[PDB]
Amino acid sequence: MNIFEMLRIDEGLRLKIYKDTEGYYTIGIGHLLTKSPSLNAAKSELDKAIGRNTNGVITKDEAEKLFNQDVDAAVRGILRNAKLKPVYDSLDAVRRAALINMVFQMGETGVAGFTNSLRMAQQKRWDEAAVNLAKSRWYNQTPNRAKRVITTFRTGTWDAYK
Ligand SMILES: [Cl-]
Ligand SMILES: [Cl-]
Ligand SMILES: [Xe]
Repeated sequence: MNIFEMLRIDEGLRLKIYKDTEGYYTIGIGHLLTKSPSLNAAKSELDKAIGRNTNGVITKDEAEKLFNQDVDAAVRGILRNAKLKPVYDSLDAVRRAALINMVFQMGETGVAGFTNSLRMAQQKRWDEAAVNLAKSRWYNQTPNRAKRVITTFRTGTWDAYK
């Protein structure tokens, strides 16, 4: 298992514009296109992202291309974030993937605000962190996903993904 396979599981793959859980126009493997309710806007963002007139439809490769770019951006966001970096660098490989997953989902910003959990994580207080993490809108809005990520963070293994 790895970060790619893990998020491919959490996000799925859709070759046509769709609305995510928040109602936002998305494509491929969780690639957000726009927060705007305009489908045309969304289609405009897609064409821009791909470099062609997609008509709101892309290939599997196209989708995996966007995915890679997105996973890369998520880690670089973490490494550039003053609050995130030190946590990340303190973690083992599996727990680092859990962190990247959250940032992919919620953005740098979103995650940099989990101050309390971030601290417990740095102290290696797995259980407490896990509990603090579940006290969030994130857990209450996508609980099965949140559970998987949290268990990963808590244990350091991929069992939630078997
Ligand atoms: Cl893009
Ligand atoms: Cl979920
Ligand atoms: Xe965290």
